[PDB]
Amino acid sequence: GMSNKFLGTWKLVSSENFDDYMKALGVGLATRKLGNLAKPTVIISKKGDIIPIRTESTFKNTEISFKLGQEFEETTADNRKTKSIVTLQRGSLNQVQRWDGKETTIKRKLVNGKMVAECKMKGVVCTRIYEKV
Ligand SMILES: CCCCCC/C=C\CCCCCCCCCC(=O)O
Repeated sequence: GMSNKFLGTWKLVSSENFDDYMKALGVGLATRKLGNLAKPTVIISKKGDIIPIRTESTFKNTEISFKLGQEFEETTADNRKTKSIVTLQRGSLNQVQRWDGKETTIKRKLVNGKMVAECKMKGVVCTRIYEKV
């Protein structure tokens, strides 16, 4: 299952290409400006076979909880209503969100103790790096 090394509180320390990623999602200008200024905290925990992931920022908070491989309803930070699935692939926690015939993937993996999130939407790739705190 998911490595226990994922468990904990993570703080964003770097974000590359988030603006174009948000544009690809259809996020408006004012929202993107605040999104680009946000430095969220991401909290990953485990309750039995349920995995909650909570995101906290001054602008927006989100929370999802899921079992691996089981589709669930998700409300995203930009208020998309998606059907989502999280899978585990070579130690990577891979989230796919589907809505209105579109899809985006968020892949989270551990790299030298940091958590690296890769966000992909229509060929646009955003990389966000988190430190454990
Ligand atoms: C996660 C960002 C929370 C608040 C800032 C975002 C503002 C508007 C929503 C547009 C971004 C929606 C996609 C967020 C993907 C975050 C992936 C991650 O770093 O965990």
